[PDB]
Amino acid sequence: DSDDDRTKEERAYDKAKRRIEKRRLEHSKNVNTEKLRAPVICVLGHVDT
Amino acid sequence: PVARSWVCRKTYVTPRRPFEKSRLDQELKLIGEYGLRNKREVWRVKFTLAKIRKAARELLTLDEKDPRRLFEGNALLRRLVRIGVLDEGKMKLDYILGLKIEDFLERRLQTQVFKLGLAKSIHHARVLIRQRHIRVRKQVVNIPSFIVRLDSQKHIDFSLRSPYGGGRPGRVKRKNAKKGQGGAG
Amino acid sequence: GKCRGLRTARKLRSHRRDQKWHDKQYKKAHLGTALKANPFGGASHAKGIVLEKVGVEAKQPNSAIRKCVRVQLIKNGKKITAFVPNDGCLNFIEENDEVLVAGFGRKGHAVGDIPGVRFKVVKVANVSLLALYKGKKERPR
Amino acid sequence: HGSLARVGKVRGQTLKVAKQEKKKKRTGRAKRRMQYNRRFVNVVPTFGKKKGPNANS
Amino acid sequence: EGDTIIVPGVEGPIVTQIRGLLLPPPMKELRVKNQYEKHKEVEAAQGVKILGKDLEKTLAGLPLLVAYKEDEIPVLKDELIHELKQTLNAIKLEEKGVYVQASTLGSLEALLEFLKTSEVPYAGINIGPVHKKDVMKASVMLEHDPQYAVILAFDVRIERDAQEMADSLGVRIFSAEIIYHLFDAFTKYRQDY
Amino acid sequence: TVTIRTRKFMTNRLLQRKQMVIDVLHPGKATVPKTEIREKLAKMYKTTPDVIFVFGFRTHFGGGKTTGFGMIYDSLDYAKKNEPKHRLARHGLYEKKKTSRKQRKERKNRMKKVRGTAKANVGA
RNA sequence: GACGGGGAAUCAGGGUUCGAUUCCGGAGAGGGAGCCUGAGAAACGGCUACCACAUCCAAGGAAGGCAGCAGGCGCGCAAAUUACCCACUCCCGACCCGGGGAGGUAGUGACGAAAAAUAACAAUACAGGACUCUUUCGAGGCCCUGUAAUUGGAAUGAGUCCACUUUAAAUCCUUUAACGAGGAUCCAUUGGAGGGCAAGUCUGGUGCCAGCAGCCGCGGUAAUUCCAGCUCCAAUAGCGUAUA
Repeated sequence: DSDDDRTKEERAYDKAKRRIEKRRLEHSKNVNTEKLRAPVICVLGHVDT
Repeated sequence: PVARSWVCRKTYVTPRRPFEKSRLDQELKLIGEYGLRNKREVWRVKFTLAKIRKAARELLTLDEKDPRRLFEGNALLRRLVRIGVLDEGKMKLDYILGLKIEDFLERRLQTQVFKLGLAKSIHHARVLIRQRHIRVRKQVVNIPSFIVRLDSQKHIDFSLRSPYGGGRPGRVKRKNAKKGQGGAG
Repeated sequence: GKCRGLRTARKLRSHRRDQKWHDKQYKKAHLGTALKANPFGGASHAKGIVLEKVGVEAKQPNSAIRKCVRVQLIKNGKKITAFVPNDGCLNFIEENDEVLVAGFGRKGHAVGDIPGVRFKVVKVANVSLLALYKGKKERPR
Repeated sequence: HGSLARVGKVRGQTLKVAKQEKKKKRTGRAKRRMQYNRRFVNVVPTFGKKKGPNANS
Repeated sequence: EGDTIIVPGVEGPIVTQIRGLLLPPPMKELRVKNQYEKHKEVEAAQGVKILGKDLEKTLAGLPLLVAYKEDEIPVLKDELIHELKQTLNAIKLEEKGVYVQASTLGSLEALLEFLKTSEVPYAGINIGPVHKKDVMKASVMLEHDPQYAVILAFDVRIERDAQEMADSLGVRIFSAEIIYHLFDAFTKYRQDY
Repeated sequence: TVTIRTRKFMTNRLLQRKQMVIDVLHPGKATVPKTEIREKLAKMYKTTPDVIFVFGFRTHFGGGKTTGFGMIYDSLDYAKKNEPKHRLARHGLYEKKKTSRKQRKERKNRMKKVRGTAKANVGA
């Protein structure tokens, strides 16, 4: 048939890439708005403060 | 201090002359005639023939009325007539030196499947052996380098699971029949 | 054999021992001076850093500019010259870079029309010159 | 010209000729079968000198 | 622990396999003398220490991707090399100059920025203790303008044999635990030379 | 159909079982599961199948020959006495404690670090 | 750049080189020195001081020696998992029952060895060879042999995936369901083509430059040796290079 590309190694990773992006995109869908993580306190200043 | 074997040996030998016209011509004639694959198999046949000839020469060096020479010569001669390279008429220790490569290569499984009368060509015989069709005495053998003996000569037949000897049809036949039934129903 | 007697064995053994010592190929491998003077130190391959790209010239019959490189060793710091083997590979080697250096194949002797070289370059920057020649690997940066 | 010490000049100024789409050469056992056929089957009784397998006269 | 991670590096992306996850006690910081504990899995919003087998060239401040799949061919790092081909703030000019060495990548980058502002080239960017190889590379540069034939080592210990070989053929190591003391020593050395 | 044949059969009065070698013949079909050999030896020797222990079944090249062992006990408690624990775990008769070796070794070392009655409470 | 031996490679006959390396014996636990206990130790996963290195320290003091199993640094041309189990083989103890990085199992693994895929068949295309004659045409070609991206059905394997089997539990192999190929894109590389030494006086580009070349030698604006294309040759899942 003539639907896909010529070789296999330049298309077999596209299924893995689409699986990764749909897995992460669904991971951006079902999210909880309460009981989140811990933030970062980020301390800056001058010498000898 | 582990429990292994570490015992192995090379079964072939590389010739001293890498480029000789007559040697390459003879080796390629043997490969084409007896359906070989490469030069390592005819080299290993040459190596085991050289080992047998060297053992026969070392046995023939010693004098007669020796129990070691008589026992080893009788064992070697009985094994060679059991394999099928000699007969009962030439039952002598000094007749071993007249044996050649084609006497060993005649006893190969591929040649015997070809010449027994169930394969078209020798390459077709090797292909039929390698795809698990030919069995000897209810044992499926899928390798062409199986040195048959004289007592197991008349038991070469297709396997019970092969379509050639009576069995289930293969993958192409079943798929084509399914396509025909789908198109006609 | 000259001393041919029944109980003459230590004379024959000592004479053959001194005449075996009085050789060149056996004496080269049984004295530590040849191994210590060898920059490889009895090793097959060696590593080194490129100092500069030099150009040496061929001998009397044929005339060309055989392009080499001055490399100082890792293990001892001896300073040798090494011939870049194939065509156009002098772009692949820059100064202060790691190279893997092997011999020509004549056991520490000059090969061909190049005077004074005994070594050749196999790899540069831990990647082979054959892959760089055939467009199979790229130099990392 | 440019210079006498130009590295890799003949590799860099030669013309680029692309590859050709050729049939897959069979490798393994049947290659020896083809070699045996072409050497010791299709031989013709000739005279004088036998030409080589790459004799493109 | 049974997965492969992809970390950005100097010679492009490098793929490793995780060995352990060292966690300090919550009372102390991460700059502690080997007081850690082992874990199999970690919770979110934590400062962990991933240790591997062969990285030895890494740039911090860049994302890492955990591949749950099998990295059978290096093409799943294409978005990561696309992310590193833009916004290269710390451009590594591998020119012919002073071999610098620091115990930390941040201190090493600060030393490189000091040399950039001081208009001094740099050759080697090795991280960790000073060995015989670094002194030997300084001995390589002891020919062909030997002005930059010194080793800049900051907040890290030199070995005994490295100093023993260094003083034999004249490689200077400015070993200092104080960065401005190291700066003043290098400036005084340059003026005296 | 599937048939089995015994080989090298012997009785053991001093260990209260019987050793045998089982030659399973299954042409066409795959290797039969061990409960089939157990119930076949049950209805072959007229015995309850709770004392039939079979193991070590390797299928020969050729599709239809399988060689394995078999233990035929005369009692259930006698089979409980002289038997490795993993076979009784396979028949669902024995259960093992699920603790890895590293935890046990670390607990042993932590109990080694302290003396007295505190060994009881240092390792839970 | 010496642990010894049983041994290993090459090998007509005699010899040459290696043996750190799973079995036997000897020696050491950074290197010297001394000792308690015990039948058996000058023991180091026992102790006491010296030197070299080195850890914590509220600075008074305290704790050490992976040439054991994993792992890290350096050294380099040069060498793997900071896994599972005591089930098998044995060993120690009060003792059928506990323990064993002794050991077994798996992972990495092209040190090396053994077997073995990358195809066969049928009809036409067009080339020969054998048979009384047609001397030379052409047919008989009923018996063939070769190769042509012409066609056609008939086979099984690598891989995916149920079960069974193995095992302490798995994994590996074997068995076995269901899918699984025509340009069977499910695509075989490494060297070489002047001689030694198997194989183009082919076609384009440079012109003692670039380069090839183990040795003879090849390049000077018609290169059988350079750089590319086609064809061919040697071995084949293997081939080339450097050192002893």
